[PDB]
Amino acid sequence: RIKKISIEGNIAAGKSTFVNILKQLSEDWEVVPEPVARWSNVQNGGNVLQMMYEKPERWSFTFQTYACLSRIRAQLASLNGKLKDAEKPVLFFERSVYSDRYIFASNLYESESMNETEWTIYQDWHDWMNNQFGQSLELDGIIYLQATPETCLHRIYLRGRNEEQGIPLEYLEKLHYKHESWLLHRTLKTNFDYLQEVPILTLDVNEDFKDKYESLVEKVKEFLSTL
Amino acid sequence: TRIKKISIEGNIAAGKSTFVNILKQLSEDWEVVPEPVARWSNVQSTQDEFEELTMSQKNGGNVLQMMYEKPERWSFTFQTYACLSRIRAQLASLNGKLKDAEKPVLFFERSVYSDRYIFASNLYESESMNETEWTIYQDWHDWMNNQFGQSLELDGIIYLQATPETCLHRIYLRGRNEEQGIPLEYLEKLHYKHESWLLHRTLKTNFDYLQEVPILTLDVNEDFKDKYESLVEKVKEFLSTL
Ligand SMILES: Nc1ncnc2c1ncn2[C@@H]1O[C@H](COP(=O)(O)OP(=O)(O)O)[C@@H](O)[C@H]1O
Ligand SMILES: Nc1ncnc2c1ncn2[C@@H]1O[C@H](COP(=O)(O)OP(=O)(O)O)[C@@H](O)[C@H]1O
Ligand SMILES: Nc1ccn([C@@H]2CO[C@H](CO)O2)c(=O)n1
Ligand SMILES: Nc1ccn([C@@H]2CO[C@H](CO)O2)c(=O)n1
Repeated sequence: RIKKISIEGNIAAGKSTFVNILKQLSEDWEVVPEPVARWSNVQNGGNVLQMMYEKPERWSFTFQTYACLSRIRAQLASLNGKLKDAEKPVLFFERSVYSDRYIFASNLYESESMNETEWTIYQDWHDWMNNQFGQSLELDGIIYLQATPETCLHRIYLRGRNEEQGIPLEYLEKLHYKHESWLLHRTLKTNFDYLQEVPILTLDVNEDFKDKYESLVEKVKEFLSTL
Repeated sequence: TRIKKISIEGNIAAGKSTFVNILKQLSEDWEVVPEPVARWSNVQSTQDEFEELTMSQKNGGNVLQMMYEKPERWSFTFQTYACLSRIRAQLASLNGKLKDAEKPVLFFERSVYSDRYIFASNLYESESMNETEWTIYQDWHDWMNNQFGQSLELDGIIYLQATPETCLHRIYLRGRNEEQGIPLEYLEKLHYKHESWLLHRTLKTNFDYLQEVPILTLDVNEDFKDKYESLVEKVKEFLSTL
């Protein structure tokens, strides 16, 4: 009975920021953050996020499986014990198992960072992992935060995560086109048929946060009352 | 889950599939879940429903061969897929076999416990998997077991014991192409792990019930005819203890 909303967008578009803001409007609303802290210290452990950026042809498959697993684990745990003694419970996911596969992993495959065997294994693993464990995780709606790759590049410097500081603009441009093809043009098809009827709210977040944040929060409230 | 689950464990080419495929013929309540070795040497993911009508299921990579050729690069990848494909196969047969059995028994060729505590652990110990890879693998494997709880728990284990030299010869007899370069030293390491887990029972697992699961050790070093009778008898006796 919890409504599951995924918040999607490029790296450093502003998703944790916006969603941590939005959480405070209702006691009924909670967030599942993207487990980037677990990725940076594998458990002090290895930094598999950094391994993937420095040696993507070596570490990409390993990173992607750990990434998707940590996300499902965290999403299932928030569903199972949180809210539910609540009038209208909403859970916001920072991204989903669908961006894991169809944006990020897919882009590593198209870049030759994963070979054909690695990609076939990843998809088999993802198909099976989701058909079992991830049934309770189907999305009721998606919020797309769009910001240009230049904005996202600026916001990477501003935030200052060490593993990310060498990300080139052209890398962010590739991830942007994939989001646009998925969530704006809707030309990117998944092997999950329910996803084609999931409503999408696109929000422009290119501006500084004083500029639009009232309209944005309100649009989210409008959007959620519909579901 | 009135179905009794019995795993068959032992080294490569010990004779596990030969024994159990013959053994299961004694009852209609006995079935076997093979190890998905063919899926590992020919890697394939599911086709789209419209694409498969016009496109053949192509032969994919051989991650079994890749692991044997460069274990340091491919071990983690191989072991993750080795365990996934096994769990998928084991759970499906649990859900759909032996619905009209009186005393149903499902034999598993190996288990998720040997995937981790024998094979993957030996790869880590050989430094074919690094600390980050071993941590990820174990975390994954742990989380998956929690999720089923008692779904795949074993009522018993049958250990088929064969010397490294026997297995090495049997690898040659069988003729599986990717196994032909396996040195005796590798088989001997796997041999010591089974003995610790299954015979001396000193190997510690995160799964507490295993410390007390009934185990039957059978020597399969002899030619097949020479001992099959005594074996089948030990097995039937064992099964009635459970
Ligand atoms: N609208 C905005 N205007 C200026 N900075 C923003 C805005 N939204 C987010 N930021 C900043 O950009 C960085 C990335 O935001 P964050 O929420 O961490 O991105 P994400 O969660 O999408 O990776 C942080 O420094 C954050 O303070
Ligand atoms: N007891 C035995 N005596 C002679 N050959 C055997 C015996 N058990 C198995 N074999 C042969 O040894 C090879 C390996 O057996 P197999 O059951 O495929 O091993 P596993 O399933 O443990 O890898 C096959 O060629 C099989 O015919
Ligand atoms: N499956 C994923 C998910 C996210 N990423 C990148 C890598 O880290 C950032 C965190 O926002 O995003 C990724 O590379 N792969
Ligand atoms: N998890 C596993 C399971 C089995 N093996 C080896 C590799 O494949 C042969 C098949 O018996 O055995 C392995 O290397 N790792």
